[PDB]
Amino acid sequence: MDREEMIARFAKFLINRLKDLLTVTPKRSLAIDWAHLNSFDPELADELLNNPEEAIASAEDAIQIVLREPPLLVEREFKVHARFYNLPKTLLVKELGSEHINKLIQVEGIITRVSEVKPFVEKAVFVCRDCGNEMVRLQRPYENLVKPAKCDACGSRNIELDVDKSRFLNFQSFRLQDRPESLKGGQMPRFVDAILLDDLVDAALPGDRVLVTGVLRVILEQREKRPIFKKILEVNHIEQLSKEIEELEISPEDEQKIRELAKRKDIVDAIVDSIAPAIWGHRIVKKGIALALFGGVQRTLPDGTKLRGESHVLLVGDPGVAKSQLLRYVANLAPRAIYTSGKSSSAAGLTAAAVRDEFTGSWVLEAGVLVLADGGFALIDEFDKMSDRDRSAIHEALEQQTISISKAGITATLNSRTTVIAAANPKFGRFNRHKSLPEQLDLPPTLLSRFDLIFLLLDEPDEKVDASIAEHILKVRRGEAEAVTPKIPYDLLKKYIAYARKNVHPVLSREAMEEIKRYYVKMRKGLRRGDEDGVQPIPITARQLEALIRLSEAHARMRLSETVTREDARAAIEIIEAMMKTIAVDEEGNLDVSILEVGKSSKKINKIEKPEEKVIEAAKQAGIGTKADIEKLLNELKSDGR
Amino acid sequence: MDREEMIARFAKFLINRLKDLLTVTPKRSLAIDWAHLNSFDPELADELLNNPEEAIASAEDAIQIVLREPPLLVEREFKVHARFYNLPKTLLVKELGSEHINKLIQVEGIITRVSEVKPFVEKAVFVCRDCGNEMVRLQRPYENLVKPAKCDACGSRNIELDVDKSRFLNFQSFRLQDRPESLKGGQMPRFVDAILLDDLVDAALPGDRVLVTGVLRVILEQREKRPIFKKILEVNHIEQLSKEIEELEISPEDEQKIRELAKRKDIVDAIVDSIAPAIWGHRIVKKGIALALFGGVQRTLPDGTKLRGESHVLLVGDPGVAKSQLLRYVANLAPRAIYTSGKSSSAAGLTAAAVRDEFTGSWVLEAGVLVLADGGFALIDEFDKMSDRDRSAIHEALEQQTISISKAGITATLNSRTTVIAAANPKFGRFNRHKSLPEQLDLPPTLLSRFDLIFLLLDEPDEKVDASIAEHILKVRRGEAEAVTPKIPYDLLKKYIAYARKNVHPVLSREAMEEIKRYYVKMRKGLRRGDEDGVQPIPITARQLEALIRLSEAHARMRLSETVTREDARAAIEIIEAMMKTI
Ligand SMILES: Nc1ncnc2c1ncn2[C@@H]1O[C@H](COP(=O)(O)OP(=O)(O)O)[C@@H](O)[C@H]1O
Ligand SMILES: Nc1ncnc2c1ncn2[C@@H]1O[C@H](COP(=O)(O)OP(=O)(O)O)[C@@H](O)[C@H]1O
Ligand SMILES: [Mg+2]
Repeated sequence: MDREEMIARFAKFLINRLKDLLTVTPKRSLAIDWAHLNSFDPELADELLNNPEEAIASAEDAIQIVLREPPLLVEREFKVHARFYNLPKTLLVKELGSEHINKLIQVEGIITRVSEVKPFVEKAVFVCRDCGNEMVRLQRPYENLVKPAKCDACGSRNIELDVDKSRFLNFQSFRLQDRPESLKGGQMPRFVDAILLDDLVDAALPGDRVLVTGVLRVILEQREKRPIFKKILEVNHIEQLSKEIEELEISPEDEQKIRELAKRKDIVDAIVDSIAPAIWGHRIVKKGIALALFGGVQRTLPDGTKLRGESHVLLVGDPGVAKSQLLRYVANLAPRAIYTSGKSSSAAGLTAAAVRDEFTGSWVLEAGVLVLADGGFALIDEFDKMSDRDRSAIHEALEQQTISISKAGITATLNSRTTVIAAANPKFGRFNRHKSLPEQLDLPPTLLSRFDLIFLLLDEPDEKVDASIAEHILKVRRGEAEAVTPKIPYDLLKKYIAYARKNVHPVLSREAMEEIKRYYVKMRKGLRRGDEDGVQPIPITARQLEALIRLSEAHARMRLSETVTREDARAAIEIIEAMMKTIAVDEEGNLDVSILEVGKSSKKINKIEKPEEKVIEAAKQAGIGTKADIEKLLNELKSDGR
Repeated sequence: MDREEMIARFAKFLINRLKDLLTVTPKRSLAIDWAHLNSFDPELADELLNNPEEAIASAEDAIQIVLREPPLLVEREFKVHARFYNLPKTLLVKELGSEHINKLIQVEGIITRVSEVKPFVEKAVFVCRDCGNEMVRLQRPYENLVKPAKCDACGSRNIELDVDKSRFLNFQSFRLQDRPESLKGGQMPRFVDAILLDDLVDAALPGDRVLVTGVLRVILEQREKRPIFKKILEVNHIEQLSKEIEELEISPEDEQKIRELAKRKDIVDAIVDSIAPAIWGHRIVKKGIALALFGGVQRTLPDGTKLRGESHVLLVGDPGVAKSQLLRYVANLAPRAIYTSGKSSSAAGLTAAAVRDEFTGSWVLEAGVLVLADGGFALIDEFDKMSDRDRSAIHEALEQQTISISKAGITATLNSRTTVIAAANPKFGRFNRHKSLPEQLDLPPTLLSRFDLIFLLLDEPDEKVDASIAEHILKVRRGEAEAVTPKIPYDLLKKYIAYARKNVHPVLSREAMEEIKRYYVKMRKGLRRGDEDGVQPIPITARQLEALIRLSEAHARMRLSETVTREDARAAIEIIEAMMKTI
């Protein structure tokens, strides 16, 4: 409708926006604002949403005249795509339906899958020797194979493709899903597959918050029915979502009561009691999860490296200790949390992997729970039952917070900046106190060196602790008030965590620096003298020193304090000392578990032990171990071939 | 268009290049300069980028007349290829898009895969059993064998292949990637598949930075999948990258600043402090890494050998000593250094591998970090974790700087001129001083001799160094600048290594040769008798002194000195004597 008139209307609104483009020649696009066009010509901006097919084409040719007419006109009239980044309304992937088809929409979400840089032909010239050479059957990259039945010029059927005169363009297809931060309330990860064109290809990675704004197109992929079978959003402009929309927002009236709650006494005790009030006990585990929620400060050094600011927690224990429930109450309490299980229900269930799509068979990089939850939390239940592919990449995603996959024709790196509050189960049914943790845990020994807090939620029969948990469960089932309700409401506490992780950034103080120093040197020489003439036990490692500073800064952020008070660094010591008992202390002495084992004894005996009817007796009178211990030693040696 | 006019245009410009053609009679491809054609006719030269199919066809056909009509002509119309070794814009691999298909492009980069010689057909004359065998079809090397449905002469379908009259020509396919050293900031390992014709077959090997100038084709037609979405690149001329473009830039003002840093005092200690300022301690270890950065000179002796200048260093330490950190700060600081781990998911994470390609199932030789970083450094953490093929292949890459791989029909000999900065981890938990290193390290004993320096890092529970490293670690996290500001800027010190290795070439002096001959005989002959006869322990030795010559010349190159003075040799003793101290 009035295409020639729209060109004059677009040229009228077109000039400071085209003025800078007139200066920068290599810029192959033009970012146009809809609200700006709405102010100049509201009727013209209304035609953008109504008929986007005739509006984008007429605007491109119009601004071309606004380009050649003034000075600094480029020699070659490069394609000027009209990119309308802003729109009056912002839609949702769940809210998106068949009504917005062929309408200029602006849907927000997160990209989960993405294809390679697949070239596609724009002007499909078919080579017909008989006649009809330069004829073009304009095909879209998502559309199926186009082929004419007969040449209209000469009636010949010798049809073939002329890829020598064909002008090929770039094309990429991604999958836009609901954001797990706020749109997860619907509990439906709906997806709308979209396409990307020149200056849009390779503009966003999977697991990233983007605000795409394009035309909702359709494709008749199936011939079983005349109506469309699948809709594909033809993205006109892509843009990453702003910080305010992709993060939790707090009302100004709540900003006062959040600061008021920080000034309230025993704020640390109130938050601990407010985390999972149904489960009894585990106050050390509750405070450890609280320190993981109020994660430490994440700083970047000018040398290029970036200091870690997350505290991963692992909950190992026997079945029946409500270790899976603890991953539920925090799943809804945390601002950005993706509750999932260790089971590899998908190819990219835990870590992002590459899988061939069902549409064209091309490998697409699908994100995982450790990618969609970037800058948030990911509570992984049953962490001991994982696939071999996921077990190999979590070693890098937990420390470096990056997932570099370079297989299946997809090479890139993601940002796995997530706090993995996981919970694993022992492979022997119940955890034994006479064996180390990796001995009964399916996780690799190197993987345990990544978690800053590893609590042992063991089951121990005691008349005092069992009578309290028995009466507590009865109060929960009876509907008691103070047995289920938290001291701080979940709605306010969810904003309290987001307020601390965004505004309050504590810094180390001289008082806390002396406490962190005195604690680290105190653990040294704790058990090294014990295993002399061999591998001396290292009670604490510099890795754990960085974890101690993260927990000390975590307690200061939980109190909404801009500095690490000496009392805050002391609180992290108690939590570390409590975990010491669980592992690396109060068990096979210090250094227990460590990277693999204490070594104080096991490793020590390994070097002494290092047609075999003579070697079994030789180990007998040697006195290195009893006949039962030296028996089990060679079973593990035969496991590795020794 | 105007193909007849283009032939007259090319023949008009067609001078000195043809003068070279008469000199070398077997010249199947004559090289033509672009600036000579651009100055002759910019409109004619512009037609080469728009449609090179008709441009290169009319260019060779026009000079074919110049091959016959002028005197000294060839007896027949000898096939000549219009080779072009220059273009106005040199594009990049990541910058190359689908908008350059069917256009003459000039893209630079490195090669990682190279196939063998495949005698594919150029024009397959399909013989029909009944009649009509006269028909032909221009078979392409990148495309598979095509098959027409029926014959036009008699309409018969009894078609068969005729390998007698078919002209089979040489064909090779290679994979050209981005630069791993120059474009490390781009972080894009993208590649474009390319084919090599008769003149360019076996031209380069994987790990060779070349500057190809060809036409971006397209393989959109595929029998397996019609929406193949694949674009290939036919190359017209290949040429290795020049040092002006394939290395870091050093301006004359910058070269002055680098010379000014040499006039600055105590840079022999400031360089050690600047390398990885976040991690505390390791004065001798950090100085050893600096000693490896300014590697020794490489001189080809008249006897056929060459003095190795790649001073390999190994950092065997315990977990928690931040060894990996040291491999990170130096990787970005070094001019040519790519970070990689021991375990790798690719085909060749190391020197070389052999596996059939995914396109046609042909065996292609793959490349790794020890060849992509030739002329530089390669830092590999988890060096102890490596496959059986890795352990045997590196020994030739480290010591002899060569990669001899002839399996799977890929006859090739790569040159791995790399200075490796490795860091192994003993399998028996924490490293125990009581038992030796080879008992705790899976590395072969001869591999340890390849590393000139071996630092035994450790984390001792000494409250003295603990309180010092705890106060230092707190300073790094607190944001203190002193902990994260090097004595020499990272960008300035990166140019300091390139200017030192390229220009400064220290030569042996009497003062250094006497100290290197004194310190050798007071220690080698001192413990030569060894103990209890049998296999006597060998401290310093010929190979040790060799490495020791690298250590003395590295100190002179570190301070931008052409003469290795005795104190530069004395500084070499302080580092090598610590090696027997720590080990
Ligand atoms: N401290 C506790 N307070 C209340 N219930 C508990 C507590 N510890 C364990 N339980 C009980 O354990 C049962 C199973 O919990 P669950 O989360 O399935 O543990 P797991 O998954 O390890 O088996 C629940 O019915 C819960 O009531
Ligand atoms: N001299 C030092 N200065 C600062 N940090 C150190 C030092 N030595 C060890 N560290 C600690 O070691 C940790 C990194 O060690 P890492 O390289 O991961 O060892 P590994 O490779 O065996 O796992 C860092 O968190 C750092 O705090
Ligand atoms: Mg490491």
